Amino acid sequence: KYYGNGVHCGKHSCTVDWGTAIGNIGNNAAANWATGGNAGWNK
Repeated sequence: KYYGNGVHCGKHSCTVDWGTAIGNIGNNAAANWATGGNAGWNK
């Protein structure tokens, strides 16, 4: 979904010029997978 200006959204990726940054940060929380420390990331 292209919204205008620089925004070309997929799922975490609403582009601007930096939607790869917020997308990567989002998936790094999702690779705690315990979720940014949501489950305490117990190891």
